[PDB]
Amino acid sequence: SGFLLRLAGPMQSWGEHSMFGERDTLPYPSRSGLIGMFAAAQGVRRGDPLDRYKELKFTVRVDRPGVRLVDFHTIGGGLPKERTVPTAAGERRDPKKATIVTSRSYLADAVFTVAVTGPEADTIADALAAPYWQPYLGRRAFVPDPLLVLRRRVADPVRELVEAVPLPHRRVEEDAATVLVDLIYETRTLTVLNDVPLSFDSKSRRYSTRQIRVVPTEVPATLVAGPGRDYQNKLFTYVKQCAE
RNA sequence: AUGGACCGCCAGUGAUAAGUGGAAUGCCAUGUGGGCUGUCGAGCCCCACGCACGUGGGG
Repeated sequence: SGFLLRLAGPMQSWGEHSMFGERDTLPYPSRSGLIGMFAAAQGVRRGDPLDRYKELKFTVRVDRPGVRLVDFHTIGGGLPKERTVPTAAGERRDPKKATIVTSRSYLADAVFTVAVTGPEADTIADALAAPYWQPYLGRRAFVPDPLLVLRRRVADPVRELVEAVPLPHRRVEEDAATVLVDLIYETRTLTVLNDVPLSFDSKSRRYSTRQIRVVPTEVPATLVAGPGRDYQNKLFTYVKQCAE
């Protein structure tokens, strides 16, 4: 069981440890984010129990790391002296000091191939194919890849990440095989981070620590696509035999 | 419905005033394009007259 989401598109930003103006993202997706996306695809309002999404497994193969960019983001500026974002007491600020400036970072031009393995994976897949809310990647303004769900049904999808999945073009030496690609499994762990989601309600966001271990694996060089227009093509023909 | 949902960095601006590329210069000295030559029967149809050899009219 399981399916292979294809995390790609113009921009991605999985945030963490940022409860102020300055927002930051991780160099790889976080289960809280994509579990929020499945939850958004199944129609569970914030505050509902998320126990159903427990018992899931997410190994993610990073195709390209992508470069980090900072997004400057001012909110409430230029508006007249009687329209901004109120204060808790209700007394607005002076228009010269009214707007609030947040500089939210984001990860750009990267593509990940996650491998979901869970008991509810089939309904999750069928929910992503038709959701009850626009599914996004990190934040609402980021639009996901069209091929959000690369392969809908595969037994042992991890083996599919280790072999027979298209990769974007990169420098490959002559008649060289064994090109390394990093994938994260969850001793010899890399880091601990607040990912497991316990509650999404806006009144009390509650998360917990989760282990992460990045293993650099080797893949045969027969997956690297060509210079341009070849990668998207090869992945289309790859998603073509999904019916078969 | 994802440390996310809502969300503008942004309202003003001459790059400006001045300027010869200029004075000098044979592309030249040499060449057959040549031998050879008479311009003297399948066509598609109609009609008319016919000595069944043909003759003329309209397409």
